[PDB]
Amino acid sequence: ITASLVKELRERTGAGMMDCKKALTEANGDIELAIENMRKSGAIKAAKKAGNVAADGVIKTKIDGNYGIILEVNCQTDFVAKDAGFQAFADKVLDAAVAGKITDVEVLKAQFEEERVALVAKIGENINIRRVAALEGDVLGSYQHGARIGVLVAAKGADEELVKHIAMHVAASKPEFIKPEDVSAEVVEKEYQVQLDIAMQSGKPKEIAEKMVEGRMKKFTGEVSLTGQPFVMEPSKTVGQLLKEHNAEVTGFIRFEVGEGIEKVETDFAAEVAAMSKQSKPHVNVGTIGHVDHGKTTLTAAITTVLAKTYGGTSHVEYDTPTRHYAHVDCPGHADYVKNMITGAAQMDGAILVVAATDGPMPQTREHILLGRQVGVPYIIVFLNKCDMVDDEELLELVEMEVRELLSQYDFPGDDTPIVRGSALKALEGDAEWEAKILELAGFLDSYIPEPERAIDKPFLLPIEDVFSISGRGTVVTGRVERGIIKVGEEVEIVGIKETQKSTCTGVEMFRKLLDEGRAGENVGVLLRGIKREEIERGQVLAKPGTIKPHTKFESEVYILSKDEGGRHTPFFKGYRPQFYFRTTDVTGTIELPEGVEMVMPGDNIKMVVTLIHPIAMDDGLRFAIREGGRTVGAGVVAKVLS
Amino acid sequence: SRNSLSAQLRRAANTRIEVEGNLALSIANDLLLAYGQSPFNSEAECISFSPRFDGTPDDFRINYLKAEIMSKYDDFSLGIDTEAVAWEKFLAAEAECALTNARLYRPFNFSLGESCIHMARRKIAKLIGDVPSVEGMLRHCRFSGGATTTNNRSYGHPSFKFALPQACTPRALKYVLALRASTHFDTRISDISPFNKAVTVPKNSKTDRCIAIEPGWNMFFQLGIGGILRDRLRCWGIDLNDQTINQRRAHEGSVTNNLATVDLSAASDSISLALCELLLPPGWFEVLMDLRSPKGRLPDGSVVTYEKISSMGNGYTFELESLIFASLARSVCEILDLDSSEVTVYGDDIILPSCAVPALREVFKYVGFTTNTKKTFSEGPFRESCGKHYYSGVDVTPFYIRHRIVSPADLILVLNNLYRWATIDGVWDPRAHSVYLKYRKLLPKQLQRNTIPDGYGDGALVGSVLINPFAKNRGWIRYVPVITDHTRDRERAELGSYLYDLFSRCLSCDSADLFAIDQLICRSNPTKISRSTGKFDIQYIACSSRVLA
Ligand SMILES: C[C@H](O)COCC(COC[C@@H](C)O)(COC[C@@H](C)O)COC[C@@H](C)O
Repeated sequence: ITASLVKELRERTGAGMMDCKKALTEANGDIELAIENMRKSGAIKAAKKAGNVAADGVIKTKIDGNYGIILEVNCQTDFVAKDAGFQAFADKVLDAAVAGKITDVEVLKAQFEEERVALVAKIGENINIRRVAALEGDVLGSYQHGARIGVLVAAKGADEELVKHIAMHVAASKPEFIKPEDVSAEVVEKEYQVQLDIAMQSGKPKEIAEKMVEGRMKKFTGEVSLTGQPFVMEPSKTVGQLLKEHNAEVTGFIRFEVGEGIEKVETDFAAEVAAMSKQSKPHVNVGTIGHVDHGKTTLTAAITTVLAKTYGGTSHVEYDTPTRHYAHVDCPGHADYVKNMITGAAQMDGAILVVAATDGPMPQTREHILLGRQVGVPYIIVFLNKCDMVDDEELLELVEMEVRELLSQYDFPGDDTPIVRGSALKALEGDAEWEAKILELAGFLDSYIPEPERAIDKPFLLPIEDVFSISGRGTVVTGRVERGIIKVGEEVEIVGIKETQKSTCTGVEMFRKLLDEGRAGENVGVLLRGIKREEIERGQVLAKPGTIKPHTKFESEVYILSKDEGGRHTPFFKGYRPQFYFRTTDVTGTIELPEGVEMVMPGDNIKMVVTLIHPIAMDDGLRFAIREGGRTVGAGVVAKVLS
Repeated sequence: SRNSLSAQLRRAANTRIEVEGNLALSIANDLLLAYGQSPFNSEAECISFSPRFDGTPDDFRINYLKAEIMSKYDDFSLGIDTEAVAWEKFLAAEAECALTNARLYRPFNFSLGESCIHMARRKIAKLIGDVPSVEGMLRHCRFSGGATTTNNRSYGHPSFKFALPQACTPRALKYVLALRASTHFDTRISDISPFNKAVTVPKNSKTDRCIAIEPGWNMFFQLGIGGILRDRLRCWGIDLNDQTINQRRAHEGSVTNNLATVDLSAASDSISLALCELLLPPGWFEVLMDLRSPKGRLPDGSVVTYEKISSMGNGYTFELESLIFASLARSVCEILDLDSSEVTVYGDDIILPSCAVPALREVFKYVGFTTNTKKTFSEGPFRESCGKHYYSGVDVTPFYIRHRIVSPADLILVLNNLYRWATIDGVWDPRAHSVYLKYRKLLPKQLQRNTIPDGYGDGALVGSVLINPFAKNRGWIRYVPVITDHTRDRERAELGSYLYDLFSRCLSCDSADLFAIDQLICRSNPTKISRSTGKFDIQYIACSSRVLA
């Protein structure tokens, strides 16, 4: 049983490293029997994962003429939902449902159970076909809002685009029924006999409560039915009114949303770490990413434990080395991390990719790495976990190399990536040989991730909040020094909104003292030579000359608040025109949506190309808010400067 | 030749509501009739009707609206001189403190009053320390936006307080001088005088309210004291920035009957010099004495030498009375073996266990406060605190018509208050609806249809924004026109504005997501001065419609 042979069975199988070593053992060096043994042992592997909650996955729709299918397939993480192999499975299932008009979920399940088991075998998450449904009508339309929401709509006397718009509406407004009358009339007469008790306790006349409940029940029934809902593309009119205008009729509709009605058992990363932990200067932000079973949480508890033991001391964890303070988050979800990054709730300086050496990279491991690329994480360090459960050291080298090449495929320095070979379990138990690996990993955090740049070390910048003309002295701007240092006698530029102007700092001032300089963090008045008050305005910045430029057009990564986060409750579309808040002021802009995106819902992550009415000092990384009349409804990060 | 909706709306907003008689009274009487209550026979009945604290909540809720709704109407013809009535009370209270000052500075005999003073003195000292700290004064001193002896309302903005030299009392001079020494900017004093200015503002139809307008530098330092007290009171579970605490405790008391709400009959003018000296550490008392105005000038030119420590317009009065009432209420609790954390205060508004009330009344008599038995509730189904009123858990907060209804904006305010009082979740009580629709007809046609959702002010009728023909969705944001006060720009004091800014920025279940986002927004706003002309304008604001069920 050579490492070379195990490798052979690996790329033929996709099964974990040790699974191959083992199966190549009880089958002798016979690769073919090994294939069969593992393929046979798949059933139990899938059976073991079967207890795992799986609330992620995809919705799929497909229309062929007047017959349409909508399908849900689940998994554990959105990383796996994005994976090509998972996607292939679901598309295959979907295609089979359409071709054989299969609407019985059990026939569907039973027909793909072998592939499912084989897919769970190599992906390592509990994957399941959940539900499947079909819809027919004169005209069929569909809308996918990413992977999460699928809609089928059947109509009559309506054209293709009308149906598409209705589907988009259904996706956003979730009607339960078509028309108010359709509401299970017996399910609301109990709620009307429940409601009028509530009302009739004030001692308020019989007639009053009944009459009020009746009126309440009427609009409650309106909002839950298509017909009664404000059309999302024109809220001043209901979908019912829209339909009459087109002499059309909605026949039926189906809305699936991934995970609908499945528990939703949230996780407390920090506490799970502390729990696990018990039974057993520069500030740097890091995060763990990797497969659900590969011990990210165990590793984190081992890190906190060993570092505390050795050095003494947004659900996050904290730990210190002699030279650094670390904040540590987990990255279980792609969309979730992207959103945290955009809003500034989270921001990695480095990532720790956790791979169990017992398996080696999973298929979704590229998705884990691709996330790093997408949010532009500068550095990735690898922790190879469960190394105590691996006998042959040359197999460890096999895994190492697989990881390095994956990293290089996505433009990380695979060949120069620090890779620690450790054991979170063994270190957490107290075996010193393994604790040494934890310390080694912390050594790499210290050495491989550069200390992020301090504001005081950046070129001078002060966002201008107000401008004054002091008789007998001259012009003064006020603000908080955002970065760098401004000294009396130095030249400055006034950047943004207007043509750039130049001036000279003739003084720096606080309420109690005149100063020679202003430094990052400090609130000050900066006196300027020559320039007049009416030549400056809020929204411009003071900067060291040449260090920042004004721009009108940029690419951005944007998060749109959900209703509950106090943002919008309706979607917007192509010509959305809100205010963009940069540092001290709102600026009006227009957006271009990405190719193929037509609707944006509250709670969405989305990239937009923004064009501002006038220029604004900015560079890559500048965060901004999106506003409607002073109310914040979104947040953005400038990703690339354009025109 | 251009009647845009915007011009049409402005024209409508600038008309007068034309009606015979007292419109306010007519609205209230139609409302009573619709609920099956007898109408007000005369203007005199409006202000002298008492409700009965029994019946179903429905019965009580309208009955209480009846007792309150015209309680504060300021345009009756009853010949009541509400200013003279106020000055009468003002002299009486001052005479009251005179007696208190003498009795309290006057020599085994045993007493609840003295015992509570002894206990409160010790507890206040642990809470607030020996003397106001430099750090606290540095953090909390500031100018307000109100009038001072040198600045009338139109010059009330803080920028004008730095721009114009303010007055100060003799004892406050050294504070100003210490301020002056600490900065290169110059701080000017207009005059040194021991007088504040006493005046009346409206309260209800029977009487005005007396207040004082302080010398501006005194105020500047009073606010420092006020700020420090507000911080320290948090250690007694009292948050003077949050009225909802008392509101909830009132509701609770109306259900459990274990909490009492106690109203103090404008005893914000009965806090005697003597009581403060007995309760406060000497370092604090000296400072309070330094910063108060010892004398007042009345509107008629006569002067007063104050027996009370200070009055409503002083920048530490609200906090000082909170401290004083709280400390006494908490000592009464200790004396009775009640938990003193059962005590909450918000200025005049006191909440404590119903069992403590009789003892509290005795202590209050002894320290020169006069408890209003009619507005004190320690049994029965009714409680009231901090603007909220409850009857057996039911919100029965009334609304008030304060002024002659003249313009469409006045009528819209009244109709919107009716809406908020008479709806549940946007659904009308049919009894009130009929009155609402009737009086809505008095509005110019366009303003009858121009609706906004609740929570957007009163520049338009609260209703459904999606049926508003004047609302316009532009770039996926809906904009709605609302009525505003028409204004004209004034020039700001340039140096005064600069000092205000420089002084302010140098004096210094949330999700992590919207917390970092909030950090983005700069909270300072440039000084901008306006004068309102009395006419009305129209402004488009961004609106979100009510959410679906
Ligand atoms: C000079 C200054 O920066 C520090 O103290 C000033 C002062 C602090 O309050 C002390 C308190 C009343 O016990 C008043 O001190 C004057 C006394 C000693 O008569 C007030 O500080 C607030 C200003 C400076 O914004």
